[PDB]
This record gives sequence, C-alpha cells and structure tokens, in this order.
Amino acid sequence: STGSATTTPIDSLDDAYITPVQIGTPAQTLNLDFDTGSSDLWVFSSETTASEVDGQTIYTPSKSTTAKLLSGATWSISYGDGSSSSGDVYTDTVSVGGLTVTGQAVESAKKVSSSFTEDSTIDGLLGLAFSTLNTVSPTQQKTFFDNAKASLDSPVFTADLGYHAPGTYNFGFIDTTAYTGSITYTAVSTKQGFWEWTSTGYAVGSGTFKSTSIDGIADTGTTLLYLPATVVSAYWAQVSGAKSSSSVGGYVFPCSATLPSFTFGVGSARIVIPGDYIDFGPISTGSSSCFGGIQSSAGIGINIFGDVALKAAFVVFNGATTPTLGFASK
Repeated sequence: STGSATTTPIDSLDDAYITPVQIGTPAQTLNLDFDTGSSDLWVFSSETTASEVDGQTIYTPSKSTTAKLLSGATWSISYGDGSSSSGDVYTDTVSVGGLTVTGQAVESAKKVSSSFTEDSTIDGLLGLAFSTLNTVSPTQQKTFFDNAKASLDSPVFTADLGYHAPGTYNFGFIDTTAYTGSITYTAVSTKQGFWEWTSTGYAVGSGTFKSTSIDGIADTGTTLLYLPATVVSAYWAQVSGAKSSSSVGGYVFPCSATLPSFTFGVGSARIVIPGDYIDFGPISTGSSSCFGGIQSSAGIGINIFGDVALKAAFVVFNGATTPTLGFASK
C-alpha cells in the first residue's frame, strides 16, 4: 500500500504545516501537524476542556462506530517549546492520503496548553519519530508509520515541504519526479528516539564550505533551524545590523536586509537554503526588526534541522531495519 497527502502552511510565514487526516467511522477529518520529532498522535476532542478549545476541529469518539476506549491508558507530553497536552486514549481507524491503519492509538486531549488553544489551525499532532518516545502509559503505543510499515510497498515516508506553498507527505514510495539529481542517504541513530543524523558541515552565502560534524535531528514539527552558536554567529555576521536579542529571544535583523543563503552538508552532497527561507518577518506587527530563521541551539541540548532546513530538500525517512535519512535538492 501507499498514501499521499498534501501538507499546507498554517500561515504566511510557514510557522507549521497541516495535513488532513481521517479518523473514525464515518470519517472525521482533522488537520494535524505531522511531527518527525515526536511519537504521539493526539487530537483536540469532545473531551478537551471547553475553555481550551478555540476554533479547532474536534474528534468525537462517541460518534465513531470503530472507536474503542483503550482502558486505563493515559498520555502526557511536553514539547521543546514549552507547550504540552494530556488525556486518555482510544483506538480507531486512521487514514492519511488513502493509507489506512486500523487500531491506531488516537490520544484524546483532556487538557492542552495555551499555545495550542491559541492556534486555531492545528487540530492535533501526528508523531513520526520512533515509537520508543510514545508517552502512552502503562502500555506504550505505536506511531501511525510504525503500524503501517509492514503493509507499505517500501518502509519509508517522505517529506516535501513547500516554501510559502503546499507540499506533500508520501508513505510507502519515493516519487522520483519530486526532486532533482540524486538522493544522498546518511546514517541515523535512533538512540534518543529521533531521526538523528550528522551533517558534514556548512557554508554561508557564497562562502567556503566548512567541514565539521553537526549532530542533529530531522524535525518537521520545529519551525526553525537550530545550530551551534559558532555556526549561527558566522551566518548572522554576514547580515549588516543583525544581532542576538535577549529580550526578543534570538537573532533579529533589519527587515531591509537581503539574507544570504545557508548550505548544509549531507555526506558529500549539499542542500542550499535560500536566504528568503530564513526570514520570519517583523518581530511584532509594524516593526522593522525581523526574526531570523537560523537560531542557536545552545541550551536546547540538541541541534534541530526544522522546517527551514527540511523545506529546502526532498527528505526520505527510511524505516528499514536499520533506518537512514535521504536528502535531495528539488
């Protein structure tokens, strides 16, 4: 089997991407944030505290003839950005782009943090990291991909995120028309539950490539590119007037600037992030100070190849017995 679904930016900045997902019988379609940095499929629901729902579409398990309470199971998750959610668990039929999993754990939110409430466009998350990170207790549950894998034509999914445009998540096949050149594959460590890999270095603009190992995670659920402070300083030094602002929470730059590109290495291959992908717009409405899309990972404890990086590539998440990651230009 295979599946293919379009993923759409939630706003003009590409702050996140939403993908429609069919849950239950008859189908209830929710727009979920596919997140290769976590491993829970959770949704706003009829059980979510009413004051914490503001415009989201909810899953109502009582209206699904295939929903079953997973007795005694609860979940609770906290994300790197400080947001969180928790609740109980149903199993139900879940389909993405024509690919169907029966008996998928659907984690129903009883509580969500303010950041989730305040974002009316995201109805929940669909985790695509390794199932070892799943938070369901006392019986850990499998991700949608893990459940689908054996049935897929090939045990892979691909992320093809757009810049200020829709893109595609495919399951079970590699669309050879969706990228240019070849796909370069690179080793993955699953030790921390992430799609963790080592970039071979970077360049800023038309500058020389610096060969240096940068361990980090491929994370579709993180907006920005978080890299070591040395790398980030080298980038922003090429933008007149750019500075790190403790009050804003990262590097800012004059909105009048033209940003240089940023290149990262994948083995001997190179992925070029155009400068415009690094512009996250005014820090507040009407400001001439703009927020940067490359930020320091210092104090995160891990480097994160988030959407800024991934949307410059066609990315293969290869879930073979020994997982790997592939990157192609596009």
